[PDB]
Amino acid sequence: PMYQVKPYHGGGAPLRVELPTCMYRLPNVHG
Amino acid sequence: PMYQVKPYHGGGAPLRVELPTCMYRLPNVHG
Amino acid sequence: VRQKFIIRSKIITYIRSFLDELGFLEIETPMMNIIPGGAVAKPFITYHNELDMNLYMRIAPELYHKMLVVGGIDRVYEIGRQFRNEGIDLTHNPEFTTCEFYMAYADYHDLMEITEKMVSGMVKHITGSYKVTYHPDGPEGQAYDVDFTPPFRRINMVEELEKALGMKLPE
Ligand SMILES: C[C@H]1CCC[C@H](C[C@H]2Cc3cc(O)cc(O)c3C(=O)O2)O1
Repeated sequence: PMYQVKPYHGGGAPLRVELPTCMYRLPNVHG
Repeated sequence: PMYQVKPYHGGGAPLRVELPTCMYRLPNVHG
Repeated sequence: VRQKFIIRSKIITYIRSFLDELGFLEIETPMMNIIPGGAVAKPFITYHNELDMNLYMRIAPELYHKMLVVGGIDRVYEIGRQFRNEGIDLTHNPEFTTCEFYMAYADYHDLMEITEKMVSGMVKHITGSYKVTYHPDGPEGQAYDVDFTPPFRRINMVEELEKALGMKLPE
């Protein structure tokens, strides 16, 4: 096996991108 | 029974307000 | 005149429908307080016989609403009368009606989106379009079409003021 080289992304943790988001909703109490 | 008077909202259909919305998402094909 | 008050009623009914559908709880909080809060205003003072103390008419329900959010009721609103003991003019009456709502886990960005949706939606529903004619100086003055088509313009207070003044403000 070839000698180890750490990934350029750092090696800490898998890339975790910030994604778009949507304010959650609660149901109509009267419905 | 008292004589009929149509509701001030018109009487056509129940008030249906435009509500906030959130773009739907598709799943990662690689996931 | 009748038509104006029909419109007024439609506005309130629209708002209740909008907030109800988003899961808000319509609540009633005290209109008489030991300490008025939630706004900047001169209060009305009155005497309460049973408790033998003066009380103030509310200027805003704000602090009660936030305590209920603390209580775990995540979404609340109230359409009701407030009292401010100040001047009377074309846009000011000592008792007037407001709607306040409070929404857990939301920030101001969320409320701008909700505000745009509610107001534009309201205007289109009630009038048939996003554009409303208004006479700011009455029928003897010029009229303008007011365009409620979203999204609404945004400006930052200090930034825009500095631009309008042609100078920088102190922090
Ligand atoms: C709760 C607030 C939020 C901002 C708009 C509006 C301001 C409010 C101020 C205000 C103060 C006052 O002494 C008498 C009045 O008739 C009003 C009013 O109608 O508008 O309602």
